[PDB]
Amino acid sequence: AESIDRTVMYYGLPFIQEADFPFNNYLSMLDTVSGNSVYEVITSWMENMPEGKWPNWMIGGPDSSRLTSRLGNQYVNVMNMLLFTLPGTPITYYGEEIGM
Amino acid sequence: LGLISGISIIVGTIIGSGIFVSPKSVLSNTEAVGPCLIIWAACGVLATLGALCFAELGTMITKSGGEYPYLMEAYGPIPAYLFSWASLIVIKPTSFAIICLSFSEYVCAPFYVGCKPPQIVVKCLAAAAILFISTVNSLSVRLGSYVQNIFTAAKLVIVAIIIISGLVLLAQGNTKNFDNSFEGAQLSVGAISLAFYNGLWAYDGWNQLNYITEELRNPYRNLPLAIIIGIPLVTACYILMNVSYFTVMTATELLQSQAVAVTFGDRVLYPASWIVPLFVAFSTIGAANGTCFTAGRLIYVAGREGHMLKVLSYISVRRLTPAPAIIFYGIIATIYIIPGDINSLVNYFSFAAWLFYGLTILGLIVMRFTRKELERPIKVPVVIPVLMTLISVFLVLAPIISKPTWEYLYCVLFILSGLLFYFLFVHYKFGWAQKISKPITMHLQMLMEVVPPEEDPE
Amino acid sequence: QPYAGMPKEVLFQFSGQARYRIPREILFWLTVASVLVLIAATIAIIALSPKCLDWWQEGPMYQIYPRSFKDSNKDGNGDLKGIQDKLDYITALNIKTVWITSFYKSSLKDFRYGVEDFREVDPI
Amino acid sequence: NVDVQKTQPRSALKLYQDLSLLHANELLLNRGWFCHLRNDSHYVVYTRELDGIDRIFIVVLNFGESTLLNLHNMISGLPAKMRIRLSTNSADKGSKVDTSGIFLDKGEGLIFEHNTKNLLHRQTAFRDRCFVSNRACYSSVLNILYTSC
Ligand SMILES: CCCCCCCCCCCCCCCCCC(=O)OC[C@H](COP(=O)(O)O)OC(=O)CCCCCCCCCCCCCCCCC
Ligand SMILES: CCCCCCCCCCCCCCCCCC(=O)OC[C@H](COP(=O)(O)O)OC(=O)CCCCCCCCCCCCCCCCC
Ligand SMILES: *[C@@H]1O[C@H](CO)[C@@H](O[C@@H]2O[C@H](CO)[C@@H](O)[C@H](O)[C@H]2NC(C)=O)[C@H](O)[C@H]1NC(C)=O
Ligand SMILES: *[C@@H]1O[C@H](CO)[C@@H](O[C@@H]2O[C@H](CO)[C@@H](O)[C@H](O)[C@H]2NC(C)=O)[C@H](O)[C@H]1NC(C)=O
Repeated sequence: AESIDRTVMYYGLPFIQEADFPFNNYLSMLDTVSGNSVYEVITSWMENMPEGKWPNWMIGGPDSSRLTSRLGNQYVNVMNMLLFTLPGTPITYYGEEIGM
Repeated sequence: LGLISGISIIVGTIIGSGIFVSPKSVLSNTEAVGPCLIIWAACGVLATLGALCFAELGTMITKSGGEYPYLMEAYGPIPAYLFSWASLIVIKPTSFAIICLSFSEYVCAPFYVGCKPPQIVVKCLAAAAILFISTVNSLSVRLGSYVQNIFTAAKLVIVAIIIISGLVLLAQGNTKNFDNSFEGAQLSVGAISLAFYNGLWAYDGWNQLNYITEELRNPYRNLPLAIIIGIPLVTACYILMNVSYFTVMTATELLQSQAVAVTFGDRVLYPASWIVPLFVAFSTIGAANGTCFTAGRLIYVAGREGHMLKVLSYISVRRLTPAPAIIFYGIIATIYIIPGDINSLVNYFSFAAWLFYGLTILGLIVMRFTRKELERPIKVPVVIPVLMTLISVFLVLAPIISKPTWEYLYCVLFILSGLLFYFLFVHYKFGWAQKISKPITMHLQMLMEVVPPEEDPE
Repeated sequence: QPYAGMPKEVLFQFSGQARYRIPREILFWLTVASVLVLIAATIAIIALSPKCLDWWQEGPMYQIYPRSFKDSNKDGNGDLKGIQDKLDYITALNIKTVWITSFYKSSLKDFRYGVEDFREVDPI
Repeated sequence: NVDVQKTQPRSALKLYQDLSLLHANELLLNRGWFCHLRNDSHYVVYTRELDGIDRIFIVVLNFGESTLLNLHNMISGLPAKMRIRLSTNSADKGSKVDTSGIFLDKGEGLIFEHNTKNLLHRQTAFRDRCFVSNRACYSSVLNILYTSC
C-alpha cells in the first residue's frame, strides 16, 4: 500500500547494502486487466528501480484474491507466461500453477 | 636407511594428488557415506597385497626396468613388448595429464567461488603447466630435485591440517552426516568397479616401491615389513581425511563441489582460507616434476632388446637430460587434455594399468610351476597373488560389461595397435623398416643435439 | 659422416649448421612464448568473467501457506511433515526456493501474526 | 486438481512446467535484456535479447479481447512467417503464423524465437526502453560469458 518511489528505497544505495529486492505486488493489485494497465505496472518498476538491481514479480499471495477469481479463467495461462518472460525472479503462490 | 626411514619413503611416495580429487568420484558411484569409507579401506588392501607380490618379483629377478623384466621371464617377448608400448602412449602420458589437470582445478576454484570455472580456463591452464614442466625438466636436471623436498613438506602439512582439524570437530559433536550411512546404495558391478578406479588412483606408486627401498640395512625382512606398516598407515590417513570432509559437508554438498579441499578450508580455516589452494597447487606440480625424473629408464631397457625406438632415451650433450623422452611425454599429454575431463582420464588410465598389473601378478603364479630353482628370498603365501589376480580381472571386465563408454574402445585399439607393430618391426624384420628408423634417428640427432648415453646396462 | 648413433665428437660438426640451428631456436622460443600466452589467456578470461548469479536470482520462488498444503497426521491442519512428503512435486515444477510463511508459536494467526515464542514452532 | 492435470496435455500445470523449464535452460530469459515496445490498449509486446547469442525471444500477450496484430509495424526485419515456440493454447506449439496477420484470442500469449543479428538495445531509437542487471556478452567460440562488451 505504498508509492513506487518509497518501495525502491529498500533496494539501498550503490555503497550501502539493504534488501536484495523489496517484494513487488503491483500485479496482484490489478482487479481488471488491460494492455495499458499491464504496461503501466511493468514500466513503473523498471524505470524507478536503480540500474543494475534485480527485479521480481508476483501475481498473487495469501492477502490477494486468487487469479482465476480476480480476472477470470481465461487469464490463468497468459499471466503465468507474463511471470516467466519478465526479467528478474518470478514468485508463485501455491495453487497458481493449477488454477485454484 | 633403517626401518623407520624405510617406511618414510613409502608414505612420501604414496601420498599424492589423488586424495584431493578422488573423494567426489567415489561418492558419485556409491551414493552413501558408509560404502564410501569401505572402498577407501579396501583400496588400501589392494595396494598392500599388490606391493607384496611386486616385492617377491623384485628379489627373484633383479633387473632394471619396470614390470618389463617380470613379464619377459614369465610369458616371453609379446606381453613384455605390449607393456613397453602401453606405458609409452597410454599409461605414462595420461598420468602426466591427470596430475596437471588436478593442478588447474585448484588454482581456478577460489576465483569462481559459487560456480564452476568454464572448461576453457581449466584446460588452458593445464596445458601451461605441462609445457612449463616439460621445459624445466629438459634444461636443468638437478633443479627438479632441489625443490622436490619442499614440495613433499608442503604435502604432508596440508594433509595433517585436515586430519587434526577434523578430529577436533568430531569431538565437539558434528556427527550428524554419519547417522544413516547405509541408506541408498549400489551393489551394481559397474558402480563398485569405477569406485575402485578412483580410490586406487590415490594409491598410485605402489608398483615402484621396489627399486628405491631395497638399499636398506637388512633387506628381505625390512622390505615386506615396511609394506605391511607403511601402506596400511597411509590407508588410515585417507580414511581420516574423508571423515574430516564429512564433518563440514553433507554428501550432497560434496558432489556439488569443484575442488573438495577448498570447500573444506572455506568452512574451517576462515581468515586463512587461501592456504589450501596454495599448498595443494605446490604439491601437485611436485608430483608432476617427479614423474619427469623417471623419463627414459624403461625406454632404455626396452630399446636394448629391439622393442622400442632408440632415438628416445638419448641424452643431450649440453644440459645432460633425457630431452627426446620428456618432449615426447609432453606432446601426448597435451593431446589427452583436449578431450580432457578427470573422471574420463582416470578410467582410461586404470583400464590399461590394471590389465598389466593382472598379467604381472599372474606371472608370479606361472613362475611357480615353470621357473622353479630360481632363489626366491621373499616368498609370499600363494593365496595373496591368487586374490590379487582375481580382483584384477574384476577391475577389467566389469566396466566393459556393465557400463561401457568410449574410452574402453580407444584403449583397447591403442594396445592392439602395438600388436601390429610387433609383427612388422620385431618378429618379421623386413627391409623397409631400418631405412625409416635410421634417417629419423639421424635427423633428430642433429636437431636436438642428443647422443647415445655413454653407458652400460647400469 | 652422420650415420645413425653419432657420438659427441661427430655430432658437433653438423648440428651447428644453418638448417638445424634455426629450427631448434625457433621451436624453443615458440614454446616459452606459448606458456606466456596461455597464462595471459587464463588471466584475461578470469578477469573478464562476470559474477555469476546467486541462487535467489536463478530460479523461481514458491510461496506456501503451511496450514493449507498437506496434512500428514490426520488432524485437519497442514504440517511441516506434509511439506517434506511433497518435495518431489516442487522439484518437478523447476522451483529453486521454497518460501514458508509464519509458523511460529502464536496466539493470533492472522492480522500480521501476534507471536508468543520466536524460537518455537506452533504445535499445529 | 494436480492428479488429473498431469494426464491432460492441455492443462495449466503442463504450461507452467514448460515455461519454468524454458526459463531455466535459456540464457535469454534468466539473464538477457528486456526491451519493451510502445503501449497499446490490447496487447503487450517485448523482447528478450543478449549480445553474442544470435536469436531473440518475442513475447506477445493479448490482455484485451480478440484482435488482429501486424507485427511488421512494431519490429523491422521480420520474415513472412514465424514459428511458435510456446503458446497459452498448447495445441499451437511448433506451428507457423504469418507476421502481417496474427489472430490473438482473448487471453492469448505467444512466444516467438527469431534468428537475427540486429538487437534493439544496440539501436539508439530503442535504447531508452531497454534494461539489464548483470550485463555480459556471450562468446560462442569459447563458450564463456565476458564483461568487455
Ligand atoms: C594434432 C596431433 C599431432 C600434434 C603434433 C604437434 C607437433 C608439434 C611439435 C612441437 C615440438 C616442440 C619442441 C620444443 C620444446 C622445447 C622443450 C625444451 O626444453 O628443449 C630443450 C632443448 C635444449 O636445447 P638448448 O636450448 O640448445 O639447450 O631444446 C631443444 O631440444 C629444441 C629442439 C626442438 C625439438 C623438436 C622435436 C620435434 C620432433 C618431431 C619429429 C617428427 C618426425 C615425424 C616423422 C614421421 C615419419 C614417418
Ligand atoms: C622429440 C619427440 C619426437 C622424437 C621421438 C618420436 C619419433 C618421431 C617419429 C615417430 C615414429 C615414426 C614412424 C616409425 C619409425 C620407426 C619404425 C620402425 O621400423 O621401428 C624400428 C624399431 C627399432 O628401431 P631402432 O631404434 O633403429 O633399432 O623397432 C621398434 O622400436 C618397435 C616398436 C615401435 C614403437 C613405435 C613408436 C611410435 C611412436 C609414435 C606413436 C604415435 C601415436 C601417438 C599417440 C596417438 C594419439 C594420442
Ligand atoms: C477420479 O475418480 C474417478 C472415479 O472415482 C476415477 O476414475 C475411474 O475410477 C474407476 C473406479 O470406479 C477406476 O476403475 C478407473 O481406473 C478410473 N479411471 C482411470 C482412468 O483411472 C479417476 O481415476 C479419478 N482421478 C482423476 C480423474 O484424476
Ligand atoms: C498509450 O499511452 C498514452 C499515454 O498515456 C496514451 O495517450 C493518451 O493518454 C492520456 C492519459 O494517459 C489520455 O487522456 C489520452 O486520451 C491518450 N491519447 C489518445 C490519443 O488516446 C495512449 O492512449 C495509449 N494507448 C495507445 C497508443 O494505444
